Amino acid sequence: MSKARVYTEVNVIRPKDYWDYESLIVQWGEQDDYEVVRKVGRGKYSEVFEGINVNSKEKCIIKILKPVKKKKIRREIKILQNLCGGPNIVKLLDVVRDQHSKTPSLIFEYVNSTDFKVLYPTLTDYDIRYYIYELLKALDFCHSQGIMHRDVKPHNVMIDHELRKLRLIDWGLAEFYHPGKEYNVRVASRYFKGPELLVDLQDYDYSLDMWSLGCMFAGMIFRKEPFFYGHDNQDQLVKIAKVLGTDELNAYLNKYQLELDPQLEALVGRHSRKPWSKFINADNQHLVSPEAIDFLDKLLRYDHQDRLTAKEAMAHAYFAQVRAAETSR
Ligand SMILES: [Cl-]
Ligand SMILES: [Cl-]
Repeated sequence: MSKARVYTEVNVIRPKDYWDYESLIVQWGEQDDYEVVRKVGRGKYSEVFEGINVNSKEKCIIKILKPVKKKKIRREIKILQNLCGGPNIVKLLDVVRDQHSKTPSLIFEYVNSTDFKVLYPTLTDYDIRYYIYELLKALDFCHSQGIMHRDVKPHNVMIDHELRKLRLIDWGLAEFYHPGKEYNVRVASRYFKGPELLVDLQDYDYSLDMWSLGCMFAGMIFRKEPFFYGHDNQDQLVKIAKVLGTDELNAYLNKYQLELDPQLEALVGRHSRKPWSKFINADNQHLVSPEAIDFLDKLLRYDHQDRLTAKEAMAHAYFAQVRAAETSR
């Protein structure tokens, strides 16, 4: 079976209580301590509000969970607790539930974000480098803690642009990496699904997040959102194969002893690899450098084992100036 290149044994060496989220005994706080103020966003599994702690008067984020199995809620809480206070990770403060409806809410430290549909079209070259580097800090940290996010996308990256603060949010799809485990492939969101999810390679690992990051990065530097625009999970692989080419897909399927369903094989067809330079135009040229292309190229590989790790990405020349600005302090 496939195994992670890095952080392979993190959860083998940690005690069972670290990763056994199903056994979690949730310590419920006071539902009355937090009041909603205004709605911030919506999702398939929750609605997110700006709130206030009525005692301290501090602002918070209140995430009200739609009905889901207890095991899934315990998974998100356990992971949030295990990552609490890590770099650029959203910070869980409290867990409460309504005593009549039993609906649970997760309480987070407040983040004053700007929606990516407004922010990304105004991001400069340096800000793309800065924010992707900040996101890589979050991914290297959570991966080092034995956790895959499995839903990296612009909506789950809250950026406070005036403070230049970034938080990786919504850990409701995240899982613990266990070497040798076959995971559910119905994770992430369509446009950011790695080829492993689309070809039924279940023994995937942290590198799934690095594919999703590459999709985000491509969307930013080419001003093409989303970059891989599929209309369903099968079409999503078609859109990928029309860019990366089918030769390396076929090699990938052979290496892992996979074959496409005949219905999917007909859709994928045969395609040459398209050079990244084909996506440059006058409107986005100021964001595309040789270094940006090389970095993107090393993220978007069919073979998850060939993708940069978060640490390798941070070391790429594309971030040279960001690292220097950070080193100076
Ligand atoms: Cl799952
Ligand atoms: Cl990594």
